[PDB]
Amino acid sequence: SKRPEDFKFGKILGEGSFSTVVLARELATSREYAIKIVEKRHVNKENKIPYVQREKDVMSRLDHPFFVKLYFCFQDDEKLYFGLSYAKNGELLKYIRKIGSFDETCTRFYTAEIVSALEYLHGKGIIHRDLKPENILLNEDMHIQITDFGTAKVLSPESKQARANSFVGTAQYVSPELLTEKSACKSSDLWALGCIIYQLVAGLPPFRAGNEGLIFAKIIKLEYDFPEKFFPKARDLVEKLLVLDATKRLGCEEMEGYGPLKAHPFFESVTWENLHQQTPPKLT
Ligand SMILES: Nc1ncnc2c1ncn2[C@@H]1O[C@H](COP(=O)(O)OP(=O)(O)OP(=O)(O)O)[C@@H](O)[C@H]1O
Repeated sequence: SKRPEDFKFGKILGEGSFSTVVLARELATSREYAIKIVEKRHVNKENKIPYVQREKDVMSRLDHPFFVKLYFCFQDDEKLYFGLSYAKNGELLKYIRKIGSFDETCTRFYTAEIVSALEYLHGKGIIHRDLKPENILLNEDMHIQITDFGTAKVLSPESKQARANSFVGTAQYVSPELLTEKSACKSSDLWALGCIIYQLVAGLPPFRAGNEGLIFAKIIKLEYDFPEKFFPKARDLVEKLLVLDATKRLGCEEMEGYGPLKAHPFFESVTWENLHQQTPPKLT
């Protein structure tokens, strides 16, 4: 229903091999959107149509403050256009790099937002499979906006599906079960969460190397260490997430879900109910 001429495009916000995200203003309303533009020729010439379809279908299911929102879709002869919420403050990763690591209050706040987001996503039967700081954006108010759903999976409720078979992810955050059993589950995202918490505190993710195979070897052996100063209750939480057996990670269905995870001592001072309306702590 909307058309390209309905917008004025400004700066490019990001580029992929077959997508470009542009900041746009809608003329009839003056609203700002990040519009993801997919060139049909390239996605066709690379057989990536399924990735585009997956991102659309998954995002259309999401209606929660901690996720990028898909507002509209349209196309023309050359391009698909997806109108998304604009996360003005960019990637969480940028802040980890700039400040080196997060203090305890900021680690707690942003970890709690990620946990709240995963609770919602997993409650909808969706696995992200590529959770990482690059994919956790920050809005103008400094709340999280999780993105990148082309490699997410909607588990079928009709078959009570628990495992997903596509090999997707990012080496530093990929779960041991995907490497060894060749499938992922919702608890695979809790493994990524453990890696992210570790990275917020220590400044680097826990399994790291200059070659992906080396990372895989350490993941499957649970070969990592904590720096000498690491907030102790955060270390305990990481140790309860970075567990090789995906049925034994705090937050997973076999461990009775998000209640016990939200009850962890690292979160004692968190008020879970209105996180998105709280003022985030300043990052410095
Ligand atoms: N909703 C948004 N608000 C602000 N910036 C965004 C938004 N969505 C994406 N970007 C920026 O655009 C860039 C590309 O995102 P896009 O979804 O086009 O591809 P990608 O998934 O990052 O690339 P690839 O598919 O190759 O992994 C990212 O660097 C991201 O920071």
